Amino acid sequence: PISPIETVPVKLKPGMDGPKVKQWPLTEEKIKALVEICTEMEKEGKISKIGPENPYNTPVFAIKKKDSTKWRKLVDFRELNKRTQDFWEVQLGIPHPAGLKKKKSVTVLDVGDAYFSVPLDEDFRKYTAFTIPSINNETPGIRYQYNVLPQGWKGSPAIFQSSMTKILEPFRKQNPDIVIYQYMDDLYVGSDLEIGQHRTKIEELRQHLLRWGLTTPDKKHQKEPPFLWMGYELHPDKWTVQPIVLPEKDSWTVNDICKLVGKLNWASQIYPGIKVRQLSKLLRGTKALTEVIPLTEEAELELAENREILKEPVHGVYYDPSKDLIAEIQKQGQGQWTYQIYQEPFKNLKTGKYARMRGAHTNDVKQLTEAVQKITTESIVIWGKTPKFKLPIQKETWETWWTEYWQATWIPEWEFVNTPPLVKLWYQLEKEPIVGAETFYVDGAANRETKLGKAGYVTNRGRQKVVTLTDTTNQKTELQAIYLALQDSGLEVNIVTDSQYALGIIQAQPDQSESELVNQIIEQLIKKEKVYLAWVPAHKGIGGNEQVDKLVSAG
Amino acid sequence: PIETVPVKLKPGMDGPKVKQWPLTEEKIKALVEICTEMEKEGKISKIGPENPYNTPVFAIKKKDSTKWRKLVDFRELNKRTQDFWEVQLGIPHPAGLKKKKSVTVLDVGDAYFSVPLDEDFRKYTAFTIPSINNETPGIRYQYNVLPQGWKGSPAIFQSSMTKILEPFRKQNPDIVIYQYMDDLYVGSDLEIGQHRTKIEELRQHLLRWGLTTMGYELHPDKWTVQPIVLPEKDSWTVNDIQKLVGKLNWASQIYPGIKVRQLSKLLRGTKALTEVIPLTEEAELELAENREILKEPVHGVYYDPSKDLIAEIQKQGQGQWTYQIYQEPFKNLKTGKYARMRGAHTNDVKQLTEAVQKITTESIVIWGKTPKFKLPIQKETWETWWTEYWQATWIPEWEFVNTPPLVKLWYQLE
DNA sequence: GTCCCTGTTCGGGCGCCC
DNA sequence: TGGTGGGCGCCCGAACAGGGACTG
Ligand SMILES: Nc1ncnc2c1ncn2[C@H]1C[C@H](O)[C@@H](COP(=O)(O)OP(=O)(O)OP(=O)(O)O)O1
Ligand SMILES: [Mg+2]
Ligand SMILES: [Mg+2]
Repeated sequence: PISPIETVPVKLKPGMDGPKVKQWPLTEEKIKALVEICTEMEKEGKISKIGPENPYNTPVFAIKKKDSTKWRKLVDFRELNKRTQDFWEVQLGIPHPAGLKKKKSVTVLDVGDAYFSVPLDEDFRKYTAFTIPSINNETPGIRYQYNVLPQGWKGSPAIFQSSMTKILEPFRKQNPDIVIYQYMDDLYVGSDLEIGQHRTKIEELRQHLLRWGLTTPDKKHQKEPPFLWMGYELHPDKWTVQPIVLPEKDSWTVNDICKLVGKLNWASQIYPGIKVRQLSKLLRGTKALTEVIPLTEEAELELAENREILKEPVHGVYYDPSKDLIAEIQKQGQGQWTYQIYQEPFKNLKTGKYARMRGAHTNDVKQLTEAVQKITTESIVIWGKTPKFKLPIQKETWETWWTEYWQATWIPEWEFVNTPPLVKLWYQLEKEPIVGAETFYVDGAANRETKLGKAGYVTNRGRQKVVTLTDTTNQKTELQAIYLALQDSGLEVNIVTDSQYALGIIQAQPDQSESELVNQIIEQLIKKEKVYLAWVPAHKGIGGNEQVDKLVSAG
Repeated sequence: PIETVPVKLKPGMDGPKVKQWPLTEEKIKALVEICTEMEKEGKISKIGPENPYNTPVFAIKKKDSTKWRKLVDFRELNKRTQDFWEVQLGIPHPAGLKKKKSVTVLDVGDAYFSVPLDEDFRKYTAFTIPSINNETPGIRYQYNVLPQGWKGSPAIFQSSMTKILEPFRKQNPDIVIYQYMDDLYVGSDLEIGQHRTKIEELRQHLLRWGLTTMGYELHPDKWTVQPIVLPEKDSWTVNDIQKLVGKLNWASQIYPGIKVRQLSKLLRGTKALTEVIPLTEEAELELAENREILKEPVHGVYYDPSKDLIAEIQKQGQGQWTYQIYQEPFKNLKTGKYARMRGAHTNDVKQLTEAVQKITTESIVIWGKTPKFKLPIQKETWETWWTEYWQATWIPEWEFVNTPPLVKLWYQLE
């Protein structure tokens, strides 16, 4: 049937008119599917024939559905979508199995031809004009328009989603303690009622649904764990993901890769310790989806590592509100992290990976703080509260960091976990200048025009060096000078620089960098026993800034 | 019916389209309960996805209350709303408010639901309630009455507030009452307790009109400014003088009177950092001039309402925070401190947001205008948590900055 | 003004769901 | 065999947005 619900008023964007686009050629197979679909739809008044009043047209095609038997009638409304008013979308995100709590009885329902059971705005119908070509000798052929939502229009999903929420609203009011996870037309329904009373209630629901024009065929999961839902199989006490199959190409290409990472990321919600850094790296400069790319030895290795970890049998559990959310995080390499979320120790609710790199320069304690951050927002979506953490980081390392860092930062309630690799600060700047350590006055200068530079130092003990650099920048020369003083000093040293830029980087205590130069510096800072870095305004005659500035200005 | 008042957006500007951010079960439960009620009273109506607009919502748990407060972050919409601010408001700012013994902040936001809101504007005040684990799509609403948090609301309701208050002000001319957004600021030079009795008296008026009527006990006269300050020392090292000269060179952009030359002279040569340098009597005196030049208050700084206040904050450590408020750089209008529990469990984020609520509150009291904050924190950290600590009915614009480790060393306290 | 360097946003491809 | 839509996720690269430092 067609839902007796009222339509959602839509407009074209101002000054714009509906599409005039020629039907492209369809397979024969597909045309037969189309008229089969179109004449039954037309009989039910979901589409109705139009004539030469309708100047418009937009191309239409079909593809097989998940059951591969049935055909889906689509429409390429790319042109019309482009000219349709905006919507505020209302699907805010994607329900997760780990968010379900245990229910005594469970049903999964799907709706017949969902979109096609929801009416389209009368005034807009005209722009949805299409035309089913037939066998070129028997028919022109037939030209229809939608009186219901088309599968391909920008406005359909949001309007269906709104209307379903509208439609279910009354049932939910009557039944505030039956839970209906509503994803487009896919309903998860759970209760704490015995099987046969639940089943009664399911029948009230289908009839409520049917009274609003929504048919529920079978297609209806029943006394039937495991339930197939939203990409998973839900068993009474455990859920799992439907098996993931990674490709097995032997000449991966950008698209092969982009889809390899795709699957792994999908996978990481339940498989611990998935990593995609080295793989993701390959994706870098390449300019075409097709651009075939050779694996790096480490991406090669990474992939092998993920392959073996998927070979393992894993499940998840359902959520128990009367119990803590716990999140434990392990450090991987290369700014990569894994977490696992649970309430009982070796029964994961779900897992995940944070690997994103924010910043040219950073260290492990910042990243760990970003992993915590992300995991918090995710928990708040899925469970609507915050987890207690288990971080591989000493209370001391944190307290040090939080005191040393000029920015506000905070990690919610947590506890240390002896699980290496532990997260540390890889070196410490002194707060006071070091007694009995050679004082280095460093500086750089670069000719903006020619890109030629000098970097060097004068020390208080009488030594002075200048390095000429080529193809550099002011900042680089100043980072270069700081690098030279580290190279040419003992385990303990004092460095004076006139460079906020460079002073701000090194102060932030990075252990990683995109900059090969800042890396080399980080290495030296780790080797040293005491470093102290003080700043001074430049070109103010504050020797021996006076002095080393004089040495590096032959530009 | 009370007549509807035509309200526009600024020319060239389209209503807000900001995505709702995730809320806690706690919060959604509240929002949903509050909202169905507002809907029952006709204040807001369900809307669909063809309204293109959106503005985030959440809730706060005011004081130790069992009552939740809906808060609709409206600063986008407000930015884009036509100036009643200027074109449709005639409010002088009560300069005498900044000087009252005690000032209490009442939430009169509730009185706004009495006025209907221009039919044609409604679609701009749209907002969406989220669901846990996305069990459903978002549930969308829009206002029919004047929204709390919309800058249009005080302007539109101005007239009627003046009627309602007129009698109370007449009898208490020594009491100054100032409105800002959802907030009524009420100041007395009464001794606490009689002041407090005056506040419950004002609430008795604001009840005889309905319907009905937190953040208690400001004292605009217990506030004070934080100077830049210079260390006192018996022996000074190269490093001391190097830090001294650096601090002043910068402080001189604020006080152009500051001089450094003579102290720099001591830093001739290329000396070890820890070597002690005796202060030649002149430089020993130059440190006396500057030490005083810092006392004479910053010259030539005039408030311009047609510019935003800027607020820079610095984490000073051990619970310490410093702020400055300016409109042009180095032209501070006020500059202060904000200390806190140096305990074991100091929550940097909670303090940051208690810092911005205080600094805002002052700015409103002094200029009737919200400052834009430059926050020394990461965007994500801040957004993950700040509403867990919000207690104000208003929300200031802000932007996040990674402050140079230098700028902190200047305002630092001895 | 000019160069740098750094941060943000946005959009594109892929994944998953309907 | 392709050729559609909306949501969320992840990556990556573009456009900006600033600050800071330069020139004579
Ligand atoms: N590839 C797609 N393109 C556009 N819309 C889609 C697509 N896949 C699913 N949808 C939307 C349109 C459908 O009405 C709605 C329900 O999906 P689905 O249940 O699998 O098919 P259906 O409900 O339309 O017919 P049925 O399920 O009875 O075979 O999801
Ligand atoms: Mg269906
Ligand atoms: Mg320099």
